[PDB]
Amino acid sequence: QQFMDQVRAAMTCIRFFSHKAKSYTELGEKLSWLLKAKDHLKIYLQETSRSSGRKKTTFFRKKMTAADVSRHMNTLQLQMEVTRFLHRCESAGTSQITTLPLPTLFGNNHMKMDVACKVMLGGKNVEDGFGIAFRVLQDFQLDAAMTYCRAARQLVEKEKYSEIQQLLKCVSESGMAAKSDGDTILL
Repeated sequence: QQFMDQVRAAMTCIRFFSHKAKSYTELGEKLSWLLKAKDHLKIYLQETSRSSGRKKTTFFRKKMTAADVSRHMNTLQLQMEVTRFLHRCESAGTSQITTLPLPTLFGNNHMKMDVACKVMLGGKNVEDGFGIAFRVLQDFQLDAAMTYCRAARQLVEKEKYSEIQQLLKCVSESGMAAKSDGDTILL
């Protein structure tokens, strides 16, 4: 497709990155697909901006929005928050409770929201991963309240008594779980 309708070339990296995933220690090798997708999406958005002349939507392509590129670059890049809040913890063995498919930002509403809980709970405390949790949640535009509650429940199953206060502060501090939400959510 470089010799070329490079639509397959554009779409290849997203599926190729997840080709036979088992862990994150060797991720840093073949995880270049994120940078490649960000670069390709940026080039596509620029070219669409560069497509201000009389160019046609010939069958080698068509005409649609290139905000698809302007958000696929985000799919490539913005995930780095939760990605780090999970990977830096898992490198030292402090992050083992990861969802078996680990639903990334390409998952469903709850599946994409599942990144926020791992982001918050990756570090040694809520004060470590809460920023990445918020970045994933706003990126996801989903309910970080349910994800934070699930993470806190699994941490209670992990017996994180000291982390309960930090979890409540994160639920009612960044602006997600209401001040009165400490009843049912903490429950």
